[PDB]
Amino acid sequence: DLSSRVNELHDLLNQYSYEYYVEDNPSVPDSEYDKLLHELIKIEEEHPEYKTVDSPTVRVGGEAQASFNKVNHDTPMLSLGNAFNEDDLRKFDQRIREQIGNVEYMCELKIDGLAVSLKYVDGYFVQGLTRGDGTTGEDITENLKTIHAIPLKMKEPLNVEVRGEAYMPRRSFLRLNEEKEKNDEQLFANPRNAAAGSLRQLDSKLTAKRKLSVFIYSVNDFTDFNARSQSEALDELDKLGFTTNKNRARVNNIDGVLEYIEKWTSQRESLPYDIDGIVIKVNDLDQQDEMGFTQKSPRWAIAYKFP
Repeated sequence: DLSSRVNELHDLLNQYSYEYYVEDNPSVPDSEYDKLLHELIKIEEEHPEYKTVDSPTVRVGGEAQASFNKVNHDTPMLSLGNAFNEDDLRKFDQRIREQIGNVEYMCELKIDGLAVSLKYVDGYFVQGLTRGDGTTGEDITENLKTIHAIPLKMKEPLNVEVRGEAYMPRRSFLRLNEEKEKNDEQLFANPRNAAAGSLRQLDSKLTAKRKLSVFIYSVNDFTDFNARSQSEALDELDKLGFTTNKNRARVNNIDGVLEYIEKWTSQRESLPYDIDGIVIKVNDLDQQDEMGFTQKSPRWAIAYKFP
């Protein structure tokens, strides 16, 4: 045998899933996607030799449970300093400009979700961890596999650990809380709590019924990337098959940063997801190196927090 129909079904399902979940521009209706997926599930039931580690059927969840084992990240995740106003951002920019000159900033939305590390070996998704304390997180790989915005296989066979924010889109949170109201159940307080509850299921089939997504914001190691900057690294992640947040911007200076924060204070309610802040980074990777660290935090990144 059935190799021709199985390979055709993988190609069509992977294309349509990407178009819908990553591009929000489906070329087919859900009835067509659902029909093709059921056909592939039926082939794999009756002919299990066609099951693959990266099959589209992985998204529906299965029998293996996430272990929730304590596992160290290959590289500890960053702990960022905070900013609460325009003055903190001017101070951040002053200490950079006093040390390394006038630099470019990358600005991005800080997604109100669950921070995750996603490890790829030979281009295949093999391990997904919660942030935990930044060094050690919980193994939730089986549940994370159900999120369509996470690629099961990258376009190049790299060994990398990407960092992202898993979240529930706001309209899916609101619709879920309506259901909970109707079964006399306790509502989730916010999308973040709903996404946390979804990823803590013992059964990945339960996680799969919840509508989750991700945005990838960084990688542990840039050795296999041609990116010379944070903004080029996110463009490269796009080419490699990840889901990144399109609202990132390169700005020349502190005025550009303040304008970006000003824009998104007014525009954040219109977004289909919750944001808790904005992350500003020195864009150039070598300049990030030149800036170095405090005892705990990068001197080249700051998280602006909304009031």
